[PDB]
Amino acid sequence: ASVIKPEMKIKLRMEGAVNGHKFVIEGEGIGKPYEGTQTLDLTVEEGAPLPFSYDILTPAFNRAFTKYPEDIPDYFKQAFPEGYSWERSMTYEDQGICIATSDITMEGDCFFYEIRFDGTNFPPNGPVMQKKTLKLIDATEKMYVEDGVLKGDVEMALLLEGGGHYRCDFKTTYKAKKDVRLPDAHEVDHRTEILKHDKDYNKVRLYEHAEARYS
Repeated sequence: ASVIKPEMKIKLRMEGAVNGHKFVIEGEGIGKPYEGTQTLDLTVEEGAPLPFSYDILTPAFNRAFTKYPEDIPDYFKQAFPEGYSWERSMTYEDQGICIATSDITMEGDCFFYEIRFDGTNFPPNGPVMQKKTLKLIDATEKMYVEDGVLKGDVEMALLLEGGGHYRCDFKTTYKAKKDVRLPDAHEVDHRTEILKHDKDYNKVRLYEHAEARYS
């Protein structure tokens, strides 16, 4: 949508709690919506230092930053300037669970996210609470229309120290704030990388590259 410029700024605030630990993280960044790329600088403002793996947070920190082919309707870019929200359930293989939501709006050349993140039931000696995850493994999200909105299903894994995979299934519901042309079922490939961080991850620079396709 012509309101989506080739370069868009980002500002965000996340409030949440994981296994009883409350925290607030804010972020500023910039990305290229039509290239599917974005970089965020994230700062823990309350609850530092986080006692849990930062990798459970990174997909919560905007599918407007997805390269969409012209023959797949772009649910996310169509939704602006009004915007959209998303709601996400995440279930980890050791029964840790998370619920995250985001309300995404836009003013001028900047997106604004209001993010909520809640997680619980992580085993206190498991890889999340012991910060034993290395990264998110590249994953594919299956997008499909249901109940008049776009949904995405993901079976992905975090890489653990020692090479094990730590599996998480999540399901996201994406809700445009106005009617848009709904796409047929498709896929979004994600690559997610923490580019840099300070010692306690109070400061994190986070990158994503995402592209939509069929098959």
